[PDB]
Amino acid sequence: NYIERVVSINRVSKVVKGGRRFSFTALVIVGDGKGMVGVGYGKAKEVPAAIAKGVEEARKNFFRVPLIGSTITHPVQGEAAAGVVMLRPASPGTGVIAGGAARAVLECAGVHDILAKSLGSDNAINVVHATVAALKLLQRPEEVAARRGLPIEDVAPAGMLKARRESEALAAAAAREGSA
RNA sequence: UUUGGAGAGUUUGAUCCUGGCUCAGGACGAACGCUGGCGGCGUGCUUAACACAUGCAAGUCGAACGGAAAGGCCCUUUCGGGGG
Ligand SMILES: [Mg+2]
Ligand SMILES: [Mg+2]
Ligand SMILES: [Mg+2]
Ligand SMILES: [Mg+2]
Ligand SMILES: [Mg+2]
Ligand SMILES: [Mg+2]
Ligand SMILES: [Mg+2]
Ligand SMILES: [Mg+2]
Ligand SMILES: [Mg+2]
Ligand SMILES: [Mg+2]
Ligand SMILES: [Mg+2]
Ligand SMILES: [Mg+2]
Repeated sequence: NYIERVVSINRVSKVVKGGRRFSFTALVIVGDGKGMVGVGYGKAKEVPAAIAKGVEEARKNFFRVPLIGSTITHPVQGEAAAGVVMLRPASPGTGVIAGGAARAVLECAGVHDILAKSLGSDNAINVVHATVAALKLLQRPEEVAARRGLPIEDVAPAGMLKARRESEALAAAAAREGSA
């Protein structure tokens, strides 16, 4: 079950002595909704070939987002190229809130509650590039604890560890129900 | 130890950056065009601190005093009125 979206379509032109040659391009976003995201950007002379190339590139490119239950861990300010994107965790039930491209990418990722805002470089390509850069910048609390070489409870707050406990309990319950 | 951030269009054969302009919401001590059944609730000179007809918007005490113009009572009557 792979989920796909299309953000924009642009008509590129090529000029020669004879006249004008045209081509099609598009960018696609693919995500499984369980923490998987991929960015694909393909070009072709027709929409079917373009979309096929884009989805193939998305299949080729893969990356795992370390989300905790429903929301992100810590605030992030990712800056890529001329695009800037900010992210912040939310209280449960608030819902997804962001611009077009940010909403598409985050939904394909599969989160439910998060804050976002775009401050420049409105174009979708740079927006998604900045968002994926921020996602790269995000880090896992277990990995940071291992790097620090200190006990987990001494680096993680009570709220976060409790939320992790409840998320693990719910995941175990869902797995048991599915197995049954 | 708790509460909460959305964008879109627009310069170029096609791309990006900065940056301008417009739109999606809420509010009025409001006005205008059209239409217009009823009940309940608030509100009604933001300009000329311009000029004003008119009728009202501050009186009360005889248990303070001198007194009885107009009333009541009792003495009188010619019904003009004479005393307390
Ligand atoms: Mg910068
Ligand atoms: Mg713009
Ligand atoms: Mg709030
Ligand atoms: Mg143009
Ligand atoms: Mg043009
Ligand atoms: Mg500037
Ligand atoms: Mg700008
Ligand atoms: Mg009418
Ligand atoms: Mg009634
Ligand atoms: Mg009224
Ligand atoms: Mg007067
Ligand atoms: Mg007085």
